[PDB]
Amino acid sequence: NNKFKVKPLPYAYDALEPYIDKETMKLHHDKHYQAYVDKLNAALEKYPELYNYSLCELLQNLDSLPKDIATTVRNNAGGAYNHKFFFDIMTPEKTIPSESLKEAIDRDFGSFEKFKQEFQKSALDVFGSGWAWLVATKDGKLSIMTTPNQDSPVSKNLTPIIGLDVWEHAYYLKYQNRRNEYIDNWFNVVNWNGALENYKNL
Amino acid sequence: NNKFKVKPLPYAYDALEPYIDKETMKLHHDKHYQAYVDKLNAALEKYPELYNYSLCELLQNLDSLPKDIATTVRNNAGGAYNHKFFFDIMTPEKTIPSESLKEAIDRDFGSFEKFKQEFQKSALDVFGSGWAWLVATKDGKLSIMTTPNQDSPVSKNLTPIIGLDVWEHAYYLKYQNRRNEYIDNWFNVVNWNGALENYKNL
Ligand SMILES: [Fe+3]
Ligand SMILES: [Fe+3]
Repeated sequence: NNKFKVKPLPYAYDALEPYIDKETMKLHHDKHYQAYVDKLNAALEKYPELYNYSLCELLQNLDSLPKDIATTVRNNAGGAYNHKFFFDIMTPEKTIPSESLKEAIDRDFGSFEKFKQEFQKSALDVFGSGWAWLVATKDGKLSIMTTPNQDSPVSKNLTPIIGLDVWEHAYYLKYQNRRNEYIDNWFNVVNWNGALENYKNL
Repeated sequence: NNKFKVKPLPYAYDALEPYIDKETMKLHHDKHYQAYVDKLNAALEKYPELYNYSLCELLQNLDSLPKDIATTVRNNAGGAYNHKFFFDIMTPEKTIPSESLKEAIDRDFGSFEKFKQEFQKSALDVFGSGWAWLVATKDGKLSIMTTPNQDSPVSKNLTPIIGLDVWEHAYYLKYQNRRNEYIDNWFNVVNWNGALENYKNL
């Protein structure tokens, strides 16, 4: 069975309290993330060789996939990739920026505080469903960008370093309309060591 | 003061229980709808003559508004118009299709049940944030369509007859990921008399 699979949550479902509630972690991982994976697998039954593509390969070739599944793959491979990435980029452990990522942030944004203010504003300003990202070009230059729905920077040859889900399902149970509070609290759980590994993998 | 205003909810905040929870009615009307109106008013301070346009006129002329506010008006006039419409199209009173709207539904969909199945599927399939609509052309022909985010059929010269908000804020507190249950339950509160008036106003 080479079908796509849901990666088990890398920590306990209540591990990110009180910043993200356990009930939301359960729904977000066990229902939403699961649905993207199930729908993706369903769409590829017609073209089983695509089970041998990685999620990244699917996202990098949306415009050359067979026409009848291009959109469903964009949405569901997007959802699967983004959520796996998102749960991996959070942690109950205490972490801080270090090494080349720490330096790159200062280089490209001036300081960590300036980077943080820009990321928070970009996340706050996403209209509708979507994501805010810290991304790197192939040469390691950092920038902040957003994507709508489950679109991914990977599709634009940009490599995600950290990313924040601002679909309302990600924050409504605890924060309701107060997305600003969700965004601010999320920085307490960002896994900077994972972010560093993402940056090093260029 | 000719600024745009939030229309007071046309019934008690708990009037739509148990189909839509009181807490959601409060947030949806007092926070989300309010924010669209506030942001719209803010954007028009630079062009105060636009306070004399109706919301419909704004939505019908997005591509000819001054370039610097076109997008913010699309989103926020959209939000203001759509929510006023949405709260108006629900009621705690019992209503059923009648008169020309009842006949048009049978004419254009075959039966009410066929109309309902199509509407429910369209609402379920909206990906990301958006709306499902029953709309009419100027000549009274009915169809079902969806819009993303706060885009409106009005901008495409289609007249909304009923419409359902499927942004996650509209259903997450009570239904979480189970949008299907929200959609099915919503038909208990559709105001068919209001829908008839919408259809007659062509
Ligand atoms: Fe999500
Ligand atoms: Fe809404």
